[PDB]
Amino acid sequence: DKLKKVLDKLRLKRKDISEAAETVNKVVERLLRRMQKRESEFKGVEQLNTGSYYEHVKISAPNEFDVMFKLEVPRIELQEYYETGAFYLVKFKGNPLSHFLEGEVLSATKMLSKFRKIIKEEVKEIKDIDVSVEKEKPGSPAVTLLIRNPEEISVNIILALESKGSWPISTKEGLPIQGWLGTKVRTNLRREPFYLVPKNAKDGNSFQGETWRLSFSHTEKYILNNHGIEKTCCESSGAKCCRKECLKLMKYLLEQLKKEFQELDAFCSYHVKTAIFHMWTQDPQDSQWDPRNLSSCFDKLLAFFLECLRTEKLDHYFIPKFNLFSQELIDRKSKEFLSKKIEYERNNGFPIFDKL
Amino acid sequence: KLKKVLDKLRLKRKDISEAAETVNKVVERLLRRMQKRESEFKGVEQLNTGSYYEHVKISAPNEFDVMFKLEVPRIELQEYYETGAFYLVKFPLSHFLEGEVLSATKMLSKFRKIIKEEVKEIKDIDVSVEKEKPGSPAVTLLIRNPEEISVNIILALESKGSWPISTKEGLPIQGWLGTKVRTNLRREPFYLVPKNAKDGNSFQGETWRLSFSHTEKYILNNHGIEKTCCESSGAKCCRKECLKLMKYLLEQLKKEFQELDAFCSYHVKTAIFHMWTQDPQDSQWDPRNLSSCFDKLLAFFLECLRTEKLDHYFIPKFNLFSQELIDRKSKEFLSKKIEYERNNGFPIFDKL
DNA sequence: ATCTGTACATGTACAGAT
DNA sequence: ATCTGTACATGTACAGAT
DNA sequence: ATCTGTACATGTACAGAT
DNA sequence: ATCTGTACATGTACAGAT
Ligand SMILES: Nc1nc2c(ncn2[C@@H]2O[C@H](COP(=O)(O)OP(=O)(O)OP(=O)(O)O)[C@@H](O)[C@H]2O)c(=O)[nH]1
Ligand SMILES: Nc1nc2c(ncn2[C@@H]2O[C@H](COP(=O)(O)OP(=O)(O)OP(=O)(O)O)[C@@H](O)[C@H]2O)c(=O)[nH]1
Ligand SMILES: Nc1nc2c(ncn2[C@@H]2O[C@H](COP(=O)(O)OP(=O)(O)OP(=O)(O)O)[C@@H](O)[C@H]2O)c(=O)[nH]1
Ligand SMILES: Nc1nc2c(ncn2[C@@H]2O[C@H](COP(=O)(O)OP(=O)(O)OP(=O)(O)O)[C@@H](O)[C@H]2O)c(=O)[nH]1
Ligand SMILES: [Mg+2]
Ligand SMILES: [Mg+2]
Ligand SMILES: [Zn+2]
Ligand SMILES: [Zn+2]
Repeated sequence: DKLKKVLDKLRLKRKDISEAAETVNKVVERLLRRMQKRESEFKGVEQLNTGSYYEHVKISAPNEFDVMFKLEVPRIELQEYYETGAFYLVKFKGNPLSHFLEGEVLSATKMLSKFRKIIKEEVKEIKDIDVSVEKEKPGSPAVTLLIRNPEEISVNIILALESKGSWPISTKEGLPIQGWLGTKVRTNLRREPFYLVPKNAKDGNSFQGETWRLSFSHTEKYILNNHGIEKTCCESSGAKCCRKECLKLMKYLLEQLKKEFQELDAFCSYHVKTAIFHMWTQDPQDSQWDPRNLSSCFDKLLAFFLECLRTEKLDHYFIPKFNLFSQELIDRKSKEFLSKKIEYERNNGFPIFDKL
Repeated sequence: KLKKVLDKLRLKRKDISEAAETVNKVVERLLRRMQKRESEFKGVEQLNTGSYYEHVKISAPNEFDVMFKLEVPRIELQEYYETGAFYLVKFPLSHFLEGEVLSATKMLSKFRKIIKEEVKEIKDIDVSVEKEKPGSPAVTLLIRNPEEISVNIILALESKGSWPISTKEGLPIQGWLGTKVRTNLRREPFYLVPKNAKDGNSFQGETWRLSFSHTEKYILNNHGIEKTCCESSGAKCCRKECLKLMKYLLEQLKKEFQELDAFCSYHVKTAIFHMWTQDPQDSQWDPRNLSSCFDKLLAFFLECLRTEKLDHYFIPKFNLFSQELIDRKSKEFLSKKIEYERNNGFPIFDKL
């Protein structure tokens, strides 16, 4: 109860899912077409639907869709950027990517800028949908579309490189799903390709325009939809669990707080997604996520997340040495501020869940 | 106890390597011949199946099952007399047709002639082609490493369509392995093998039988309700050991008594599939409860015998214990001999 | 004449709707 | 509890290309 | 189209620990 | 007696090269 009513509020409506997906699929399909037309450099790119809507943890409204446009790049050499584990330079062995080359090195911002120019041109030609292109955001690997379905919808077209080689060594000790999803699943997932998206920092740091960042959105999608230690978890002949509902409630808490308070700008939903992947590793049994224990299940996730904030440690699930909560990324000011806001909501009935 | 019997049944690492190097030598050479030649089975691929590749072979690595699978599009199927598993096939292979009917006997016999020719050319291994068992879908090789090793080479057609409607209700794993696993498995191809021998009551020679050896192998190696069952970071179960004990009990009874000729290890494999479905939780197969697990398997197999009903796990209407397949007499004999061993501490488990 | 990238045809898990 | 729209994986048809 | 290279599942074999 | 850790061995998926 009580948290069940919040989830009722957060539950997406099928009427809205239809209207939104109808428009979104028309726009995405046309953009994917134009990428294959001509001697375009992005010929061959394939679509991958990712993120919370395709993991079924989108909340409130179907107003934001992530879609990777992924391009296989056969012979590629990687160079780690300053032992960060997550950031790389790409290098190469006629070739469509040549215009973005900078002496062996693939420029991310050069690729993205031409990707984006092509997108904007195609968008000019959509005459039956109110759709434009958001101004570029620092740090975004995406070209974001703003659709007015009347209702506002964002579509993030994420540009990605696809390598089918084995994953970079910095992930060797990531994905610690052995006690939970098991060794066969882990091995099979690491047989899948890995992905590189533009870092696009705009900070002024050296190599800024040529650094890429690993993405595991496809793996995360598989894990969200195959999340139980039992194969029948949340299936029609198995037992429902509350894992996704805890992720929804945590996402909602952060979203509500983030739109009230500018102090929380450095925080994003990927921080809560990473924290709950750790909780799912720490508590692997499906019975540690009984729907009847939704309150304490949510409560123990808060407690884990507060400890991550207090101790300033939230390791990337796929790249253990990459701390999303380091000082270099988020001030202790920000963290103590969110720690107190969460602490407050937790001990006063979650008044922010009733906001708006 | 049963632990001690399981130590006996366990294969030796040295034996596995000595047997497999020889077997792989012959098999690659045979698979090469169907391939690098202008043969009508150009295309076949190797599919290793059965107990050795499922890690439930017992006593010795002395029998190997290999599918040579050949893809065929269109391949319209017609069911044989509502039996479920038996079909005629319709429409390189035109040499084996009759009246738009693909004759299993005619394709097997050329398949067999090919293998015999290639076997005559192997001069580095003592290997011969066993006399054909009429019906049987296999061409069987006998190898004397020095040890005797059978290699059954099973001709199969591979089809990519929806599985035939007689399986629609089979593979009832939804509460054990789940719906996603079942749907994924039924997205795999299905196989037909040239199993014949209906004495001489005709249609005999053009019949094929459905094979699910590929699905069974996936199940054997992905058998828990938890994904970690028998993995290095999960808990061991005793499901496979129970299958081994049951196989050995029938193996030992069949050596003794010719009354049990109609019985085969597949009857045991089918029965334990049903019991794994009845008892899906991994905790119902705890290693510490090996005995009661073996016993409840015994009691289910006896119930199958008593009721004369052991449905094909993939084809529910096909009763492997029908009066037409196994005489009522044979099933009461097997009942009495199993009840005997059970009630006396399994003496046959001691004898050599 | 034959070949094939594109898209339709089929089936079902997920989860919202009634 | 059943009915149902979307997403998605795989099998296959054929208009347009060679 | 074929075949090697790699990674890790699944097994057995045995000493040291429990 | 059983459990545990390391070593030893085959099977099998698939990327990448030719
Ligand atoms: N490695 C890495 N991945 C990120 C990061 N931020 C976002 N992602 C990925 O981006 C995808 C979508 O990002 P978001 O739109 O912000 O959040 P979401 O998962 O779609 O959830 P919603 O906010 O409800 O849309 C996820 O599938 C993540 O895998 C990051 O900082 N590092
Ligand atoms: N598939 C996929 N989508 C991503 C990934 N990273 C980001 N996105 C999407 O792109 C949008 C902006 O990208 P970010 O890099 O996360 O934005 P940012 O500038 O770093 O700022 P914050 O999200 O607050 O950390 C997000 O809302 C996601 O929807 C990724 O790694 N994979
Ligand atoms: N559908 C079906 N499959 C069969 C039948 N008999 C044998 N098989 C299949 O053939 C494979 C090998 O058969 P066998 O060598 O007789 O037995 P096994 O499973 O390998 O076990 P062992 O007796 O120890 O060698 C099995 O995995 C079965 O899938 C049958 O009568 N019907
Ligand atoms: N992989 C695989 N091997 C099979 C299959 N069917 C038969 N075999 C092999 O062929 C051998 C003999 O075939 P059986 O199914 O026993 O048929 P049979 O030899 O005509 O004699 P019966 O058992 O009396 O019907 C088995 O021991 C298996 O090794 C199958 O469907 N898949
Ligand atoms: Mg989303
Ligand atoms: Mg066998
Ligand atoms: Zn669940
Ligand atoms: Zn197990």
